[PDB]
Amino acid sequence: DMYIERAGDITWEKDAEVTGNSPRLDVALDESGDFSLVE
Amino acid sequence: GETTDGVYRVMTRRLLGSTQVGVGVMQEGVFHTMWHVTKGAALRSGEGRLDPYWGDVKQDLVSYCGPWKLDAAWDGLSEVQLLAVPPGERAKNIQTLPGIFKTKDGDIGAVALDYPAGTSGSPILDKCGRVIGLYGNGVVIKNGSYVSAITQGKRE
Ligand SMILES: Cc1cc(CO)c2cccc(NC(=O)[C@H]3CC[C@@H](N)CC3)c2n1
Repeated sequence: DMYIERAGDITWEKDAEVTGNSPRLDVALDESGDFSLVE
Repeated sequence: GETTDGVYRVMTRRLLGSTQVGVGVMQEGVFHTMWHVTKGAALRSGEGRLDPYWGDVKQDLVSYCGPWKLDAAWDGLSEVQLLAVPPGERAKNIQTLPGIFKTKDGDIGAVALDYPAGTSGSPILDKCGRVIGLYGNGVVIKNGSYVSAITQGKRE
């Protein structure tokens, strides 16, 4: 039996840790909602 | 139960201790997470009960108490923030310019940030604070690192 607990407001915070890249990926989506890479 | 707007952890006690299985967004009296977090199970908010209202295994989305309410979309240009809520750890904004999932059916935003499975359902935001989608359905790339879709539902 699952329960929810609050964790924060939903707000944009100026000067947050900027990171990660922007990869363009060819992908497929099966009927079970699994993304896969098409190569 | 607590129906105040914002981000919530999704906990279970079925396993050892209390385990974070994912995250969701409360907005307009509706709770929004990804299907693989709850598998469509009812949820508890204090003594209140949240019942599933809509769900799709292929979108990997589910809503509680009402229809999907989040309809903002990535503009295709601007940086976003992932409001990561990791297990045992305080909520943390991470700013990023998303990549792209290219599929036969069109283009989806993708955020290249690796976090634990239990972070699934953390919201991804735009500069106006609107939720443009949820983190935690994606793919492990050539490198071995995780990339998530920006998964957004339809508001009817
Ligand atoms: C291997 C791995 C790793 C991480 C972190 O490194 C993950 C972080 C969040 C979510 C994951 N799961 C998914 O993206 C989905 C795959 C199929 C879908 N139908 C339901 C879940 C993660 N999977």
